[PDB]
Amino acid sequence: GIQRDDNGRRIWRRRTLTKKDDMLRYKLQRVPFVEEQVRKIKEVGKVMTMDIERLLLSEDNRFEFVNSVAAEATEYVEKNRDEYGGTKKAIFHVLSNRVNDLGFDRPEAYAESDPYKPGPGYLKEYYT
Amino acid sequence: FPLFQLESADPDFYKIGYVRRVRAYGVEFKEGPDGFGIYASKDIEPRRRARVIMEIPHELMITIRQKHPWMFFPDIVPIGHPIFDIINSTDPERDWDLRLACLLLFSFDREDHFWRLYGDFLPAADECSSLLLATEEDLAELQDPQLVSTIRQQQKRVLEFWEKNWHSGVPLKIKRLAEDAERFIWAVSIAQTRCISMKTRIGALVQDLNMMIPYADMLNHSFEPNCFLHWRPKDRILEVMSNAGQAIKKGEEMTINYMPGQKNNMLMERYGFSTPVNPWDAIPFSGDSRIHLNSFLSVFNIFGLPEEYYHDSELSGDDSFVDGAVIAAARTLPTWSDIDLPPIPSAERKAVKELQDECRKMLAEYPTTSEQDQKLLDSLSEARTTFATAVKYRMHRKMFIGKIIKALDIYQERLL
Amino acid sequence: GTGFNKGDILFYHREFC
Amino acid sequence: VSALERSLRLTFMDELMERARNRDPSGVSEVIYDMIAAGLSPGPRSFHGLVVAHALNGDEQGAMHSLRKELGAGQRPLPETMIALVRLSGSKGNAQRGLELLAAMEKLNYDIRQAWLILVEELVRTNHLEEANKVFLKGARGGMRATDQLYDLMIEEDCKAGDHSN
Ligand SMILES: Nc1ncnc2c1ncn2[C@@H]1O[C@H](CSCC[C@H](N)C(=O)O)[C@@H](O)[C@H]1O
Repeated sequence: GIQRDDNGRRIWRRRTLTKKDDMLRYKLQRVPFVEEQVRKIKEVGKVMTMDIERLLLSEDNRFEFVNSVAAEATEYVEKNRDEYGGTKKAIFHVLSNRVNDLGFDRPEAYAESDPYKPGPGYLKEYYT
Repeated sequence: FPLFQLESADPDFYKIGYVRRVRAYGVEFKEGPDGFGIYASKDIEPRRRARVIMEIPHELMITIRQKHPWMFFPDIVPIGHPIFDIINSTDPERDWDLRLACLLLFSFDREDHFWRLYGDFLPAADECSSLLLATEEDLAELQDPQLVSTIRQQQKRVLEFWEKNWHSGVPLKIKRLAEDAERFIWAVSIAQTRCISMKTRIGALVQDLNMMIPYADMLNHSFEPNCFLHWRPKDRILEVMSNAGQAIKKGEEMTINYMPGQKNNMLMERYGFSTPVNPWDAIPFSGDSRIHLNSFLSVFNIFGLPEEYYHDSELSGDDSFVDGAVIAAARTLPTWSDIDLPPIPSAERKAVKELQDECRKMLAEYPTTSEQDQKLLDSLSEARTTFATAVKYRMHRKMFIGKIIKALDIYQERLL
Repeated sequence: GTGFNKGDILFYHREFC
Repeated sequence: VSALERSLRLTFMDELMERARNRDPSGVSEVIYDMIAAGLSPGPRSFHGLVVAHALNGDEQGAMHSLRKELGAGQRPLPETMIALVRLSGSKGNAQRGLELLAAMEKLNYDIRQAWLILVEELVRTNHLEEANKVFLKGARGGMRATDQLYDLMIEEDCKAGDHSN
């Protein structure tokens, strides 16, 4: 398989699919009208539900997972008490860190606010 | 301001995996003259835990039970197929590769099987480095009669199996699996060079399996790897995990340990390659001249128990000299130890001189040298892969002996 | 459930210089 | 480093190691003072020889004094010196001195697992099961892993002593 073309460069055969896979053309297509859906999913916090399901795919026992998460959150609160309880929750921080430890980027503790609040004092009125 | 200021693999290779729930994170497939490899497309930052690199679903593998009886997961062989009769007649202990070769041929003949597509990225007969494809000329350059005898016996066994099970009267569905012997030989070579054995739990069943795993056999071997394989049973996924807390930079190759504690001869026999920094290589000394193990370890900063020798890499600072070769030397040099008894330097000088004499005798026993072997490799233009593999094997052995000599020299120098 | 299975040398000894 | 200095160091080190292997710390100190007179600076090897000479004939105070001399000389002690000191402390049953030596070894960027194993094994050997258990548990809670033989030894000895808690 070794062959040099007289100039020091080694010529080698590139590997190619050389076959038809009908699953390629039919599957690599994107829906164009899910901007509001994705934004609403991020706003309500379903990405954290997906993260929680993902973390349990590597756990033999879910009760052990819950106990370990609670212990880690307790350590977080004991070390830095003042940083939690408001916009940052310890359990959410633990979940985000465990997701981030896998190499998947997430906002810290899933802490988000509304950029459209019309100044201080105004509270969003939920539409039931 | 922005205005003032190895080749990438075939995209279809990852695309066919990607459309079937194969996910590679932070790594890209690159192809070079040596072969396929996996490299970090960016800087893999070190986290608290192991990071997920690859995810290969179970349904894309070709796995067989490692112990009798033979059950395949997922079950691709239909009931009553003669390929099961061919598989079931093999020797349970040593004929594991034959069963995987039969499964590979059967899958290659299956129209809806994934490996009919992934099989186009396996190395061909002229690209595979396995010694089952080596001729008598290539084996003559191993400079090791034992390895040559082992390779000849393996080739004989493979050819005997093919002749026994692929005679004239076999049905057409079997004859088309391997029309001629070299096809089955290539199948066995691929099985030997790419098989992964593991203990996997599927549902409630825990068992050992011999597995042909796509996108994970592309990882290259290392005795100091940055990645390891972890089976996830809940969703039946094989994970490639980078070591926890080990930073990996852009372009750094992702490697796993194919088999720990195996010398270069076993690596050549199984995967058809060898490495110069094998920390388990052995050189047969007479044992009459011995040095102090503790001083040798302390000079080169080799810590841990005899089965976990490891270079600290901190006190050395920039000493590239200390590597797996020094560890192998410490594991193979004749040594003595008396708890806290210090060594007298004068005896160490004589011992290292005698050991260097033995090493130079061994180097002289070889017809050629290592530098001339490297020059032959550089000037090589019309040789098979196994030819260069044998040349590199003997060159690596010579390099290991030379490294032992230099290590003894610097050890006797630094003893004061 | 979650309750199952019970849930100084080298100092004061530096080189004088 | 000329050949003359190398030969002088070879002769002095050979004599020092010969005296150290003969359990003669005073002779080792004589050779060290000869090195000082001759201009040869005592490296960590010479102080290691002195420490070994003191430790071989069960002399913990002199060994610690030799370590203090090595530290005051500005030299970095070898791992062998530290493991010899921890083994001496374990043989004498001085668990706290062994822990201090382990802390010093950790501070000097050294692997303390082997020395921890040596210390606990020596404490077991000299019938100091309480201190052996204490040091073993300190190391185990610290993340260190012991050998299978040491695990079995600790379990069996503790259960023979009637100590189910440890
Ligand atoms: N560290 C290494 N150095 C040289 N060859 C290696 C190697 N690790 C693995 N290999 C080779 O790679 C094969 C394993 S499959 C790995 C990918 C392969 N090179 C390809 O392009 O398809 C083995 O047959 C072995 O010969």
